[PDB]
Amino acid sequence: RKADLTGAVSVVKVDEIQKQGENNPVKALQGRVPGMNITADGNPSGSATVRIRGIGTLNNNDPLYIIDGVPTKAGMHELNGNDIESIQVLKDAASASIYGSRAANGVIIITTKQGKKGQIKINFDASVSASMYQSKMNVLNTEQYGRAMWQAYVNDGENPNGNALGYAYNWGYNADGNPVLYGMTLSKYLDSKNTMPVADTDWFDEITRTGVIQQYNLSVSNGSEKGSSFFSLGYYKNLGVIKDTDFDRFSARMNSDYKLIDDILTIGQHFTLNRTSEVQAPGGIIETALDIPSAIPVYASDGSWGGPVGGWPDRRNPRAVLEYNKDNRYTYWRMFGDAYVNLTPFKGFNLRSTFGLDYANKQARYFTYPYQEGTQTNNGKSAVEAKQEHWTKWMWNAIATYQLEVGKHRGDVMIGMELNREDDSHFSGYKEDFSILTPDYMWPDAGSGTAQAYGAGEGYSLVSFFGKMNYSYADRYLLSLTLRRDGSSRFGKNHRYATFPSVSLGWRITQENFMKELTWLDDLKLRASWGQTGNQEISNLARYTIYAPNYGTTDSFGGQSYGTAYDITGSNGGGVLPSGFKRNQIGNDNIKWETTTQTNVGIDFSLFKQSLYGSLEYYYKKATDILTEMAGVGVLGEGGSRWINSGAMKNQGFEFNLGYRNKTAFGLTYDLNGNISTYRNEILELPETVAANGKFGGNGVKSVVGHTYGAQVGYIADGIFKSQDEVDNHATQEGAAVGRIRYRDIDHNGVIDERDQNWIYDPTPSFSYGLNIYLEYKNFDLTMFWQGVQGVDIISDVKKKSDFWSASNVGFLNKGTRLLNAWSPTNPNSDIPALTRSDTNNEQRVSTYFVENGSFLKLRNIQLGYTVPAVISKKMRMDRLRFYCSAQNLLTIKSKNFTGEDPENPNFSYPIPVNITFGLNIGF
Amino acid sequence: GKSAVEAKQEHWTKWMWNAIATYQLEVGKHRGDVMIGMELNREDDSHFSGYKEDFSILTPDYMWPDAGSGTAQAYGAGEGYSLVSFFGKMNYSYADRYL
Amino acid sequence: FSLGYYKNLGVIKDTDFDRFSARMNSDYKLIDDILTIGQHFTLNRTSEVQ
Amino acid sequence: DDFLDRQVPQGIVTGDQIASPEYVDNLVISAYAIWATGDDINSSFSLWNYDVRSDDCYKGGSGTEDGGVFNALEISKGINTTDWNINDIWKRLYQCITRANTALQSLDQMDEKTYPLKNQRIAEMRFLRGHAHFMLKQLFKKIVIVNDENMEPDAYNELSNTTYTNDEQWQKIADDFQFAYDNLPEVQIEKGRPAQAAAAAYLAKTYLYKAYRQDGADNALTGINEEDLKQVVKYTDPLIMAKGGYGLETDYSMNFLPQYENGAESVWAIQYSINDGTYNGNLNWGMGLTTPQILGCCDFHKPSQNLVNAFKTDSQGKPLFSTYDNENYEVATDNVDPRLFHTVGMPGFPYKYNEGYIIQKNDDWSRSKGLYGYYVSLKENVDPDCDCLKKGSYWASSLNHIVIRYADVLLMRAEALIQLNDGRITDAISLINEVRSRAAGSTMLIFNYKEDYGVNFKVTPYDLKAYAQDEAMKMLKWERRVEFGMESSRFFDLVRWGEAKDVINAYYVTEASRCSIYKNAGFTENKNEYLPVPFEQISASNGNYTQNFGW
Ligand SMILES: OC[C@H]1O[C@@](CO)(OC[C@H]2O[C@@](CO)(OC[C@H]3O[C@@](CO)(OC[C@H]4O[C@@](CO)(OC[C@H]5O[C@@](CO[C@]6(CO)O[C@H](CO)[C@@H](O)[C@@H]6O)(OC[C@H]6O[C@](O)(CO)[C@@H](O)[C@@H]6O)[C@@H](O)[C@@H]5O)[C@@H](O)[C@@H]4O)[C@@H](O)[C@@H]3O)[C@@H](O)[C@@H]2O)[C@@H](O)[C@@H]1O
Ligand SMILES: OC[C@H]1O[C@@](CO)(OC[C@H]2O[C@@](CO)(OC[C@H]3O[C@@](CO)(OC[C@H]4O[C@](O)(CO)[C@@H](O)[C@@H]4O)[C@@H](O)[C@@H]3O)[C@@H](O)[C@@H]2O)[C@@H](O)[C@@H]1O
Ligand SMILES: [Mg+2]
Ligand SMILES: [Mg+2]
Repeated sequence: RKADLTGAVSVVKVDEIQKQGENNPVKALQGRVPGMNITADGNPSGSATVRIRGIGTLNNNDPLYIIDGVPTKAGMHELNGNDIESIQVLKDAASASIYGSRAANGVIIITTKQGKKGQIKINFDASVSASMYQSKMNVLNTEQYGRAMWQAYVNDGENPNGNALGYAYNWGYNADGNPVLYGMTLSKYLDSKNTMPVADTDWFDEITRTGVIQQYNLSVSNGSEKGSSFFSLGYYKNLGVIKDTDFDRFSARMNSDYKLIDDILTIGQHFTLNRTSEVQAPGGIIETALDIPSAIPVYASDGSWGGPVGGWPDRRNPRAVLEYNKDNRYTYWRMFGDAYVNLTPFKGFNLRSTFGLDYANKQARYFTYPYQEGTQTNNGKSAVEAKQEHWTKWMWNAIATYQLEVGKHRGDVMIGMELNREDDSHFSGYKEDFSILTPDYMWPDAGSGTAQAYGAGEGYSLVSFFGKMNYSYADRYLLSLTLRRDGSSRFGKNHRYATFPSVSLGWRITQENFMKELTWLDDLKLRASWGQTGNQEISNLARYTIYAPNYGTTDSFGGQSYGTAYDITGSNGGGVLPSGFKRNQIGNDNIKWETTTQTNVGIDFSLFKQSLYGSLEYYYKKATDILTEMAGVGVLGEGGSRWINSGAMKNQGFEFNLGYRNKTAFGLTYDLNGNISTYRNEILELPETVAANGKFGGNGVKSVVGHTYGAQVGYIADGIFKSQDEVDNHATQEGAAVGRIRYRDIDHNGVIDERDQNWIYDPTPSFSYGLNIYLEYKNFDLTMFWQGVQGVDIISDVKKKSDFWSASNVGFLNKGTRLLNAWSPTNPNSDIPALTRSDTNNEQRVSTYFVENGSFLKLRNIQLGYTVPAVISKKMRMDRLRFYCSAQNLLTIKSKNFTGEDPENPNFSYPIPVNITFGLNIGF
Repeated sequence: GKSAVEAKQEHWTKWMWNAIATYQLEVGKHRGDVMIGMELNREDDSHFSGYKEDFSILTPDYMWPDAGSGTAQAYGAGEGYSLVSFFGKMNYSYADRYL
Repeated sequence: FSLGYYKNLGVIKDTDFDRFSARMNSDYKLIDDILTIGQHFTLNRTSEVQ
Repeated sequence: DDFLDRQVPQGIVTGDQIASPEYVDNLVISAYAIWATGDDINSSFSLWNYDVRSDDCYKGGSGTEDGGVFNALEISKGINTTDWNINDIWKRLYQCITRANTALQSLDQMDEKTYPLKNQRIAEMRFLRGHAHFMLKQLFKKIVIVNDENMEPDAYNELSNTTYTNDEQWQKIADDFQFAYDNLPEVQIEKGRPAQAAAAAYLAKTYLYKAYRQDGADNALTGINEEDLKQVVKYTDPLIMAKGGYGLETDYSMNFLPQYENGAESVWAIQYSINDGTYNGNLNWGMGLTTPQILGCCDFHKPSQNLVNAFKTDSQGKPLFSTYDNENYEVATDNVDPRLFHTVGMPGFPYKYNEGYIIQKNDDWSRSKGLYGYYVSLKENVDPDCDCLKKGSYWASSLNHIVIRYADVLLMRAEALIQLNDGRITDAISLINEVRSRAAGSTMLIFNYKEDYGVNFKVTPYDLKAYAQDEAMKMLKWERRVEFGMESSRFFDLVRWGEAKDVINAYYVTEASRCSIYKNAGFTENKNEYLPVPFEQISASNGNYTQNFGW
């Protein structure tokens, strides 16, 4: 049962959602909804990025979740998703407009479990899972690193014995004169102090482990004619594959409703409390682990943490970083409550007053221990940072609804007034100069150094007046008209309020009398919708020219703190220096709402006695007057960024969902759910400065206007130079040599320069598809979900340090194993460029070499279960007893062009592990 | 001309677990209740505050630690305790007259 | 289910205390009165100038 | 309906309140703070990152890939207009200009009687804006002259770099210095605020740069203006400098030591402070990359062997004008100018006059494993035990960066007198002799080097006699080279003199033998002596910015 019946509505089967056993219900529906992209890195929390109907705006694209009628934008990883009864996604502007003013990026409706009338039930779910690392990046060992360094040295013509890294090479020349390596030897200690012995260390294995996930839920519901109630307690814990990273969550949900005065009066409430404690991996931990060479031992001779010495590259120990970061635990309390009252003066009139509250508390204590890893140290810096953050959102809604059933005409008229208020604040203290260096002793009162205080606050408000009219004729013709008047505190008084209309039409062809003989065609409906929605998801202080007294107490990297504090006297400090103000941004009083117009056409069909159902959708989204933050022209200096309505986004998309469920003669019930979606995005208008800096694409070389959002311009790599004759024949370029990347001459001017660039990267897949198979046979239920993406290109940063030697910010870094298969006179059948120590050809530039085919098809979740027969369960008095074993991310298929692994996450972010889970469900 | 802001945060967290086993008998005129119980209590308290000075506008909206331009101070402490209890209660009633 | 609001302005100027309160209590009896599961919860928000 | 108006911005000041008279002084401080907090490791206002193009120093780091754009700039090959460093320095200098313009706009709306020091603050703001404009002009020939504080932001889109010609742009830059000199006080109680003498000296520098005309589409010198030289001579008079109490220090190293900050020779410097209440102090984060490998990381701005050979002198105490670079300097057999040990830290010698740290040719001192040599600059570095050095993820100190030195004033006066060619050449010779005599007596910390490492110090002033114009010019050029080593002024001087191409090509040819980094190095006649206008700026301002010649 769709709650709109005339728009693009996707209904998610919650039974399959809980089968995957994911903490975040959103992450479970990664590819089960057409026109919906869910990206998850794989960290222990269920945090993920959601994109509905592609990218339709230049500001934040987070969709507006709605739970029990309360809107929000926070992630669902911090909420208990196991007590969800129904999930509805509103991807159409006309359908989602009536649910709030923040429906620009789509609306997701989440309904919590409620006690069913006339029965009382309980459900206890237990789940234990083991997560194993699968995308183990292959890196060179000590011998492989030495061989690669020797190959680079001999390719560059330098003496390999002058590496000054403890490597002694016994090598010679073959008959053809190509250098050949016979053997290598290493000094026992990398330094002259004999404190860092050489060893073969698997850093990826050292920093990874086998995580343990435990989930325990207990829900009870009780219904009655005078009311109903529901109480759920949930516990979740996930240990990440990366060491010293974990996330656990307690959840308590209480829902109830009461009917008084012979069903005239109703009072209901839905409340939930969550407590999530998490230790997160440090930024770029995978990058640090990959960069550090395997020759560095984990522990030194004296038992201290190992580190680079002498000429080894300046890379911190990933294991020591994880050990020091294990105490950076943050606690998050989530408060999601709602109380509603409903009154019915007569049969057709309803008045609902609803109050919703969302209170978020975050407390963190970050520690900075003194470390000395060889030549890497922080000069004995020890510090504590105690941070507190508060978020408070409250919403009040007044709804008046009238329904009439006169003749064959059904008419619903609803009006509503909504008020939203959000207030955010944060403050933190910083202390230094500790002695014991333990979490127990590291408190700000126990410090003896410089102390700093930080603190900020902000907020906004929303006012909405909405009206919805629905007309139904003969249960065959449906018309919907809605109007919205929305205002926000982020705009000036002149442009505070804006009006948004939406219209929807629907015709049930199967209800027409001219096809009564079509018994096979059970149902057929054609619907269209044209709607307008408003977007204002911008900075709260957007229309004000912001001047702030940035003294310079905030930590900055590279010294570009831009603080305002100068020793005008010239006493080299010693006190409070004079301060001032700096401009953060230039205000603009002409900013207004961003108008997104959505046109949707849908065909819903159901054939063979409601067995073969499906829907086909075509949508066109056009966003104009987009509030974009343009940067300064260059001479305007600091604070030149300002918000302006100079954007234009276009999205043309197709979606197709199909489902076929049927039994079998011998007792097998098979249900197949197929889904496919495609979309094309385009940028039509953009400010000149934004197109020049290339923040939305183009890399600052060409304007992204007229091209897909996120498209990147780069060079074209036409293979590599296999001979000097090839170098001479090709157009002249800087750094051209044998074994180097050959760049195509686009304009045929005879020289390779900055103008030989074209559009090479397009982050738009050809189509994303999903397939869910459910089989029931003799109390055995098997679930199998496949998700695939075809026609998508990906930029691989791992390739930059796996296909080249010394292609990073620093040299002598550890590289990938496939680097051993580089081009050489001995091995001419290779496409990887020859190893070198100097990047004369400048191979770090953006080109088609780093663009790979991201197409993949992976088994997201497979589950085999056994249900106890009813007679045994009744003998044990149990209503239901089930067991199941599942595998998540067990198998995947990638393209041959993709040289790396894990096409979903081809970057240095958190890896995606394989989960093996065993679970039980009891229905006492 | 001293202007300053002090932002203080305090947290208290107490959790208790109780396991109770009770048996009742009504034999003859003798009523007997025997109850045993195990209780665990844990309290953890913490607080931290930041102090900033040298403000100009001198209004609550402007008085924030990031907006200050003077000496800043940080204070912070934490403590806690735990309790373990094993208790037993026996009640005997004779003729509803002797307790 | 109970919802309460209280506000008191003191006789001394610029001193006040207000409090919002929300209490939810419930109990369920399952398996022919053998099993019982109950909960009592309350949330309070008091803002005060002393 | 006050629901949408109850909440107000928190912790910030609106644009209509920043013009109030009680904040203008604070804004003045802002215009100074950008010169100490608005510089990055890869973009410093000393312009040492872009000075690697000259023959004074190489680029440090692990290798060529460490700062690839800077390596391309050093080799003058493979330079693209879409370079992040060029746009970064452009944006930072225009941010400084914007702060100065905001301060000027706030100051211009004040009554003279209410604010007696209005003229002095306006002069200081104009001096800062002119300094930023001069640095942009040195970096880029075609720059936008933003000298209108009462200009709306939208009109900034109509600004163009071709509104004024080269001479007109130089005059516009010099007008601010003229106003500052006419308005700044003779003596400033606060060392941070520039004085009248500093404004006069910097105006003389601007007029000297204006004298070497670069008219025409190309970047070739088209003559020497006599009026500009006369203006330089007028504004470099010793009476003006003596009015402010500025003179040469008794020791050279006193100009680069924390114990003697804000000295007589420190005409104007950026005040860097420590323990000042910020996160790590207003340290010189632009020199963070220049710290040696003995501190753990960085090791950039490594002086070249060419400069060391230049510091070598003959038995007569004069620099070797033709045979200095034929052979490497020998500590035991070759006479050396004492200024070398105050500029370049050679291996086998104490680091920053510290006996406990001796520079060695190993991996503990060079991060490039000998690719970029083993020499370490000492002017911008400090003693590890100074207690003025702090670790804020980059080793930076509180040593002041002296923008204008009295030796620079004397050498500019000598240059003007020599190029005038109307007599008074003996005055320039006397100034050079005074500089050489100051160098000779700068041995208060390196006197034991004679009895500890066999170092022979032999420098003598030039004889007072008639000298030809070319001979005096060559002697002045050599004095400038041996005086401002590692001071980030060699490339600008070469560009101004018009002989940058030949000198850079000869340096590349000479150093290709001992350094492979210059194997493919090449300098274009009219392309590589000026940084190109960033492509992002040109794209943003369509039809307004014109790229430099040769790009
Ligand atoms: O190229 C990427 C993007 O950078 C852009 C942005 O527009 O411009 C460059 C941009 O970057 C800055 C940063 O302030 O300078 C970087 C620039 O500076 C160079 C010399 O020109 O190197 C200087 C020295 O820096 C060192 C430290 O001694 O390392 C810097 C190097 O390390 C980083 C992060 O690197 C990774 C990323 O995760 O983390 C580890 C450790 O480096 C590596 O595996 C990864 O490469 O930061 C250092 C980290 O150290 C920590 O302590 C660990 O937590 C943290 O404090 C930091 O996160 C980066 O800053 C940098 O990559 C040393 O290696 C060098 O000698 C040159 O190498 C480098 O390019 C800034 O000045 C400039 O504006 C664009 O070009 C582009 O889009
Ligand atoms: O700095 C970017 C980099 O660091 C993170 C934290 O690892 O962001 C830093 C700041 O992000 C904040 C601000 O909201 O929260 C993000 C983290 O806190 C969590 C706790 O549940 O989320 C809080 C709350 O805000 C969202 O993140 C945004 O709406 C919601 O997802 C969520 O409901 C947690 O999910 C985030 O890790 C703040 O806490 C940090 O100071 C990362 O976000 C980023 O990678
Ligand atoms: Mg070309
Ligand atoms: Mg100082």
